[PDB]
Amino acid sequence: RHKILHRLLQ
Amino acid sequence: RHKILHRLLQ
Amino acid sequence: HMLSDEQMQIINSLVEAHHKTYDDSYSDFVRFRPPVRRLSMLPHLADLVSYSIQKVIGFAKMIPGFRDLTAEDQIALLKSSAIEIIMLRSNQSFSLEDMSWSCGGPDFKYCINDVTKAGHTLELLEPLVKFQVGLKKLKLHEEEHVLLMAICLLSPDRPGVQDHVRIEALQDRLCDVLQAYIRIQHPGGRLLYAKMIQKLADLRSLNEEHSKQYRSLSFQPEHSMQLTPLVLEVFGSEV
Amino acid sequence: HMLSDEQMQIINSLVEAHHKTYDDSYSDFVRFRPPVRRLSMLPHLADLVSYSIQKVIGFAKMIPGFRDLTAEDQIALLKSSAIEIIMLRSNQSFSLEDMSWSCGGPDFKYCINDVTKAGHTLELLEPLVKFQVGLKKLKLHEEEHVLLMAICLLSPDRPGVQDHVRIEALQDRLCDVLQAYIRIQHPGGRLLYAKMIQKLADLRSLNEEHSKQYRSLSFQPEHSMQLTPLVLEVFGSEV
Ligand SMILES: C=C1/C(=C\C=C(/CC)c2cccc(CCCCCC(C)(C)O)c2)C[C@@H](O)C[C@@H]1O
Ligand SMILES: C=C1/C(=C\C=C(/CC)c2cccc(CCCCCC(C)(C)O)c2)C[C@@H](O)C[C@@H]1O
Repeated sequence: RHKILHRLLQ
Repeated sequence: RHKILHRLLQ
Repeated sequence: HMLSDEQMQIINSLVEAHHKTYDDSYSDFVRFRPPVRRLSMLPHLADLVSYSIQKVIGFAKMIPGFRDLTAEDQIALLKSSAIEIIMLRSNQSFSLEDMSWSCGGPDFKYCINDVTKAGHTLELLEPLVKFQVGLKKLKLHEEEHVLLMAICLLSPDRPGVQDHVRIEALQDRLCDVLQAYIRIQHPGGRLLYAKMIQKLADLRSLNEEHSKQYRSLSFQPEHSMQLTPLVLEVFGSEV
Repeated sequence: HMLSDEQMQIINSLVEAHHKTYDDSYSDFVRFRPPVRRLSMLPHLADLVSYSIQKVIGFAKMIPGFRDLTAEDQIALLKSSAIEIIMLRSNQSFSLEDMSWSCGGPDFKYCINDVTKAGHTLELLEPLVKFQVGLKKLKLHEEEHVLLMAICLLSPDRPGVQDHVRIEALQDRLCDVLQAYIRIQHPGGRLLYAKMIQKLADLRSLNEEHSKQYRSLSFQPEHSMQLTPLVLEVFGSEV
């Protein structure tokens, strides 16, 4: 998953 | 699941 | 006619549960992430709502009959009604003078605009304030307010509920307690019961609108990251 | 001998990334759930750590080469090193006078005891303070501190990493930049590089201990509910 981390890495 | 809710309902 | 011992014990237990789970000073509000006036009010309001879910669970556990339901029905009932119970209980802080929820000082006075800064729109906030004004004008006794919350919680028409016959029975037992309370103890309440039952219908549409707006917010990881584990779980789609 | 343009550009980019992601005033600390002195410090420290993960991500994204790795290696590297980068970056607030992290005032001065109130033990806090004292005594240049963080982040020996040859190369490129910086620009740094590489070994055991203690906390829903979505995701077991 890792929804937040993916967003924060753009 | 509902781990928190289960705990809070004891 | 008059109320029976059983009906009186139901009122006693509910009023006590509310006194145990609702603080009129709002002193726990200093422990939340502070209010800020892109969605500057979301951390504070997520903390406020997370805190209130905990209180609603506390209240629910003391509603006579609720503790006897399966953990599954208890969860299904809490999940779908939480926002409605939060809307009902918030009425105690709502002021008709400034159309806001006044919870202590300048920091904890919440207006429509503040909730807009929590990712919500006037499609929800306009009928919410109208619902708040209407419910406030009913000048409910503490006994009626506490009964209305318990009646709302025990609505059998919710997604996920399994034992709709046992929940419908507890709700009807509570509806008769309310009806009798207004009849015996509320002078001029001849049309109150109906007005109150109509407020539950209002909550269903307010709930639907909140869920839509919340789904939007919860789908954007930059906003969902500002929520709490308890808010995510309760307003979340898991079965 | 002297540093090359490429080595100099690496130092420039890293120092700038740290200046952009580390606030020496600690002014954002007022936005966290306030410190309280059952695990009274957990909300504040979870908010502090969540805020720091965001900063570490900010820093990481500017490490030359990191942005070119797969989103998977970027996540695998962040997940396993985050606590180590947090431990390294916290050194800038550590004081040898009071053996604490001083972040503004009486509220944001953190001692061993405060972290104990966040569900941590002296099995972690005793070697952490000893690591903090040791690293502080190295009187690192800003260039060495920033290089040490980037070297730590780009360690190929982490669970989940796939391209261990490309990460090992970026890390070695950074290790040569550090080695040359100490040689050219650090008078008396003859034994510094070794002492620094030894601090990374220390971080591995500190990381292992933190993960154990965090797993304990994360398994108790009453404690896990006080964490943030970002902390849960980064310190969580998902692949
Ligand atoms: C929550 C309470 C209070 C005010 C309530 C208020 C007004 C502040 C409010 C109530 C229900 C719904 C809303 C709008 C949605 C809030 C945001 C929740 C998420 C999950 C982000 O969608 C506001 C203040 C006190 O009366 C305590 C009471 O429990
Ligand atoms: C985090 C920072 C600061 C202090 C750090 C400190 C000392 C407060 C600390 C650092 C690493 C680990 C620990 C112990 C574990 C913290 C709790 C995290 C969870 C997820 C609950 O296990 C403390 C303060 C400033 O230097 C900023 C810096 O980023």
